[PDB]
Amino acid sequence: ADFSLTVLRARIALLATAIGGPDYTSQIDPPPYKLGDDCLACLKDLKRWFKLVDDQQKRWDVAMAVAEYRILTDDLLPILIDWENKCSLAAKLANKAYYDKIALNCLQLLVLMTWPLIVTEQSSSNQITLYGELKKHQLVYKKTILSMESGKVLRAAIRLALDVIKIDRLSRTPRDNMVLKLVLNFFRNVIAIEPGEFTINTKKSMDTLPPNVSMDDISLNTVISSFHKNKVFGFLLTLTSSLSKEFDQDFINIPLLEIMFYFTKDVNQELLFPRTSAGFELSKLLQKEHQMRKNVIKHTSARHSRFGGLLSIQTPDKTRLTVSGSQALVDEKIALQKLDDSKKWNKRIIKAAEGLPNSLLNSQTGKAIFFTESNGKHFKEFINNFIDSGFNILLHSVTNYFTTEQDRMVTLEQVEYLLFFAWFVKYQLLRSKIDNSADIKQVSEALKEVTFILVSSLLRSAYDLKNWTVTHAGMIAFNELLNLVSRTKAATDIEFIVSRLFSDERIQLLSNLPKIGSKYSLQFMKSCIELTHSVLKVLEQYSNFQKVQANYMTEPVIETYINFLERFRELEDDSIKKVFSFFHRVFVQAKEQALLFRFDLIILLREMLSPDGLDRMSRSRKYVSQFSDYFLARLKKRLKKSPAWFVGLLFPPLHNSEVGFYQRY
Amino acid sequence: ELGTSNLNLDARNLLAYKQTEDLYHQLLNYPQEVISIMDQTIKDCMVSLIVDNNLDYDLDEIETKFYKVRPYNVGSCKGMRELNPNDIDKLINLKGLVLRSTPVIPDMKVAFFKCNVCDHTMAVEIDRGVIQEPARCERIDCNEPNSMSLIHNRCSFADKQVIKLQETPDFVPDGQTPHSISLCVYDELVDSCRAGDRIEVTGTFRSIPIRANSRQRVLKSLYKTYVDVVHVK
Amino acid sequence: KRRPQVKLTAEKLLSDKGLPYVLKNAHKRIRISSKKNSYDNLSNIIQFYQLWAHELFPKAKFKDFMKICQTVGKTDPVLREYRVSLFRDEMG
Amino acid sequence: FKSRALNHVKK
DNA sequence: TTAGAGAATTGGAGAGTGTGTTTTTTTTTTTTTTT
DNA sequence: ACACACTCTCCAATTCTCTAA
Ligand SMILES: [Zn+2]
Repeated sequence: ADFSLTVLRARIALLATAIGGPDYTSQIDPPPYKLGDDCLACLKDLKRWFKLVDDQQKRWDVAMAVAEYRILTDDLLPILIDWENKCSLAAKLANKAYYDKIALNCLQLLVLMTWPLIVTEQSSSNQITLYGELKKHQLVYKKTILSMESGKVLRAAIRLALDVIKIDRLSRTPRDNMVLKLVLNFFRNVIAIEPGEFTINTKKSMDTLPPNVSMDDISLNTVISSFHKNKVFGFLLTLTSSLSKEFDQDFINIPLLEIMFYFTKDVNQELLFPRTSAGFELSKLLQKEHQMRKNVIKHTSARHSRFGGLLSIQTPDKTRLTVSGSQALVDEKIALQKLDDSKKWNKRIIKAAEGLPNSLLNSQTGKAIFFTESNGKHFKEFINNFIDSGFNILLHSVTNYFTTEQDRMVTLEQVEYLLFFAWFVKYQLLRSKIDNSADIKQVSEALKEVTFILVSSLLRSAYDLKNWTVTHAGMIAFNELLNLVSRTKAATDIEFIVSRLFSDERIQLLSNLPKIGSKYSLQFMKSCIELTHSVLKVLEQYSNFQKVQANYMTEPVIETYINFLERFRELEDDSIKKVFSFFHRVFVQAKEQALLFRFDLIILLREMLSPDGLDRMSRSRKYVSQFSDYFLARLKKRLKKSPAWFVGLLFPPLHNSEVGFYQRY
Repeated sequence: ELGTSNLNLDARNLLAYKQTEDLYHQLLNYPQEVISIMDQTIKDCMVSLIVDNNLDYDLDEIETKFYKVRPYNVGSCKGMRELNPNDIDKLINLKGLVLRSTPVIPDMKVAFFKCNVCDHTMAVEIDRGVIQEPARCERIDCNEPNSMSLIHNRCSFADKQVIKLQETPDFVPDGQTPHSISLCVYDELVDSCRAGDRIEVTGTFRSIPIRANSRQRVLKSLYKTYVDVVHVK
Repeated sequence: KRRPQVKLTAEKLLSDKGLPYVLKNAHKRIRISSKKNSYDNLSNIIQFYQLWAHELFPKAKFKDFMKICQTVGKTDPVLREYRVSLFRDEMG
Repeated sequence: FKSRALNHVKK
């Protein structure tokens, strides 16, 4: 009942004072807090309220109670920070166990309250009710923990680790090893808490930061500054790099994978390399704004909106139409477009991924996140030392785990592994592209045979069961491996690895993959394109080839390419270079001209080539106009030789045996 | 070379040149279309001069500007009381004295929309006084109904003013008092004229309906009339 | 009942008003020139197809006309019989 | 219940 | 590889319901009775 | 009673899935 609920809330509130309090003799305005008794029992019973009740009833009500009484912010942080600062001063000089006991048990609650949140069709209605609100409260937690004394609780958590670093692994009991798992398990949460995702019941078709929270409190930029001052990055670096020497790998190296995922996520590598500067580029951007303004002006009438006359347009067969406005009098292109634009209907439309936190897989990544200069250089230093120090030893362990455990996996661990591989391999390639001090040997553990098998196997199994999110990530990982191979061939075993990578079975898979992309989201198709470009380019420099290229060329691939190309207002300068490379391959080299004589391509080239779309001076117009010229020349030749193609141009090609051969050629 | 945008034109020159003898009549009978044609002719000619004579002037600057013709000396002046319903939408010429001018009124020309959920934006063209609001948000992944909304202070506006013109005593009927007519004037010509000024004008003689109440589309049978000036002298 | 909906269908295409008009006139309608730009000639090709699409079936936006045509074009056997008849005429 | 996230929300 | 038979999801046609509407100066020109 | 704003409901148009030639 409501009264039983508030009785438990009141029980918690009383426990929220039995804990202790600051001293009003002190005349120190204010002092720190001061300590209660039964407090062991207080902490333990709170732990029981989580584990023995809320978990067993699947509620999150208990968390709502502790959030009501602000336990984290009010007691746990000063209890820990006082323990830390006391022991720090004692170390400067250079029952006490009971104090240390309290330090352990306060931290374990911090891990529990900030643990990240999952919702399914098997979660209770209680949890589904409370999801949106507890998100707000966890955001408050992240801000607070990073703020206190400029984040000094984070020194307490690592000092706890330092006690268990201390003495030889040969001594270290299972209970002892849990501390070293626990500490790293904390930092994962502090990075993982981020602004909410809005969710509603789909009964009818019709921000969540609380008043005390703002973006600069919560941004990844902040977290960098906070960890650096409070001495975390040294701990993650030392701990990962000596990992091979007999720290029991089993307890550390998955939590330590999740950290690296959880703050590589949302960085584009180009933002870490530069390739008054801000003001200069701002001025240039204002020039671009002026061009857009000019485009609007070129469609704007001189005289006002009620001056306008009326226009009539007569067709062949003497039938007439009517359009209004003063620009229609002079511009037939505009009149024709304006005529169709009035018409009401649009055909309604069809729509791939859920269950996991925001990442490259389901967001448009043409949108950076933003760094102070000190933060930029500190972050660059952290991951550069990580790569030069830790990467091979980490990947070798985590991969030779997962080969023995693949059957037992869960979707998240698959998507973590495939987006840790991808990031670090790409970033190193870019860094050594830039400079000679860097080298490729640092990432060279990715190529050895076991990992290649494992990325292959993940992609295989994901594709067969029609799990499209793992398939998407696996596509991204398998792209980079191929990219790295072409690098190393441009310098023995690598050719053996290629020959095994391009057994016939895999060519069947990698040929299959663009065909299904037509239905799905804009990123999926983009992954398919970039993988295809790489896949063909390697086999070009193998010297088989004619068998493989004919395997790619057919109607359902071309359909995907156009369906992707028409959203060009959103895409990069580089991706369109890739698409026209492929059309050059289909049209000129392979001489399979009949695929592209289809009408929705001819519309597209007008839009994109018009004064509407692609800029008059972008590099894209060089490629596009050089393509269309050749297109229309060959089309002219075909149409005059055989006039039936006028009715051909609307429809798909015709698959009958007796007429179809002459049709295609 | 003076950086200016309007060209005077006395209509008698259209009668002197043989190829435009009929264009003179078409101007009086169809002003709204013919004047627009003349505007887009002048702008193109200005561009042609700099590109043909290959001069140093910025093509973008000329493309950005609006150019307008202002015809005048069209024919005999017409008595204010003798305008009849067969003169609607034809060019007229009037003489008179200025009584008063209202302050400048902002007139909207372009509307600005923003999506409430995904922050997509669209600029829309105003014609015939009606805002062509979109049915759904046009961003592909945010194809939602009622999702766009108007932002007043990011629209674009233009100046309108109303001038009250009185009949000159030379035309008043015997034993009667002079009448007056209202002139609508835009952009360049807005603040030109003061109380007590004596002028001659040229503009289309227009008429429009008026509503019975502000709640509903019900119109009255009598129509309001006014003059839409394109030149003042 | 409510009034049944009106649609594009293969009967309209196979009518004398329909597709035979394009084959009867397209050779005379369109004209490319090297003497004009790609964008120029490219724009020119779409004119005739747009006006013809309007005259045939004014419901919908031009793109929707093309994409609607794909479905019936791939599915209907009578339309496919007509199309193989065209290409047999060239095999004649 | 037909719970659903605004997966498309990215501004 | 095509195609055709059956099931599920969505759109908006159009029918229905409730609602709102008529309708003390202060300044300035002119006539009138009052001292 | 006469234009409007808003709610409710049913029906068929559409796309997706399975089966066999
Ligand atoms: Zn939107």
